[PDB]
Amino acid sequence: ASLTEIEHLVQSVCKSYRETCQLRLEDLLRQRSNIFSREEVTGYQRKSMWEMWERCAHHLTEAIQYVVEFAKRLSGFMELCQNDQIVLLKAGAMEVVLVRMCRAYNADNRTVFFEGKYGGMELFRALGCSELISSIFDFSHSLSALHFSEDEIALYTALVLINAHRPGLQEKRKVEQLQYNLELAFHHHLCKTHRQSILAKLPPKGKLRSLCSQHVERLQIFQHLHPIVVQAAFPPLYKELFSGGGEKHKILHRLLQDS
Ligand SMILES: CCS(=O)(=O)c1ccc(CNC(=O)N2CC3(CCCC3)c3nc(-c4c(OC)ncnc4C4CC4)ccc32)cc1
Ligand code: NA
Repeated sequence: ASLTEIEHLVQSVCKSYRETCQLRLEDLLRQRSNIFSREEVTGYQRKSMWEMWERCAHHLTEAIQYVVEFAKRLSGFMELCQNDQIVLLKAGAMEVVLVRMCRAYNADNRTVFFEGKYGGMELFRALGCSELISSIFDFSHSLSALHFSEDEIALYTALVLINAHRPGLQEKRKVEQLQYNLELAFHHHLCKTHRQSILAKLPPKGKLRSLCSQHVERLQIFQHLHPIVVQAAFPPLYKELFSGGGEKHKILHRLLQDS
C-alpha cells in the first residue's frame, strides 16, 4: 500500500458506515431526555417472557441487516468468496451490533435506547436473562468511557468483522491482506487524530466471543421453554444465525446476492 491509498480507505470505510449506521448519532442523543415512566417500566415488566424475547429478537435482526449492508459496502468484502463472506458475517455481525450498541447507551443514568425511549436494566426483567442484559449494559458502559467518534466506530467495526482468525475461512491469506489494510487505516486515523491511547483501552476479542456465546446459551434455554414461538414468531435471519438447527434456511445468501 501507499499513504494516499490508506487515507482513501479511511474515507471509504467511514462513508460505508455513515450509509449503514441504522440511526444517526445526533438522532440518538436528542432522545436522551425521552425516558420511560415508572408506569411504563411496570408495563414492560408485566409483559410475557415470550413476547419480550420475540420483540428483542426482532430488534437484533433489524440491527444485523444494517451490518450485512455495511459488509457489502466494505472495501474488498464482496471480492472474497461466498463461503468466507458468510463465515465472516455469521461470526462477526452480532459483535458489530454489540459495539454499535454503546451509541444508544447513556452512561449518566445507565439507560439504553429501546422502542422509541430510554430504559434501564429493569425494563428487560420479564426476559428472564438478567445476566445477559447486565453483561450488555457493562460492556456498553465500558466502551462509553472511551468516547468513540463515528469515524472511530466505522474503522473499529470494519476490523471486528474482517478477522483472518475466524474458523472455516477458505481464502485465509486474502482475508489476512484485507485485515492488514484496515488495521493500517484505523491506526493511521488514530495517529492523525492523536487517539492512539484508546488501543490499550479496547475490549479483548475474548469478551465479544463471551457475550455472543452467552446469547446463544440463553436462547436455547428460551427455545426449550417455547419452541413453537422461535419457529413461528422469530425472524428467519435470527433463526439462521443463532437457533440450532435453524441453519437450514439461507437468508444471508439472498441478502448478499441482490445489489
Ligand atoms: C445498533 C445500531 S444503533 O443505531 O446504535 C441502534 C438502533 C436501534 C436501537 C434500539 N435498541 C435495540 O435494538 N436494543 C436494545 C437492547 C440493548 C440492551 C437491552 C435491549 C438490545 N439488545 C439486543 C440483544 C443483544 O445486543 C447485541 N445481544 C443479545 N441479546 C439481545 C436481546 C435482548 C435479548 C438487541 C437489540 C437491543 C439501539 C441502537
Ligand atoms: Na455512549
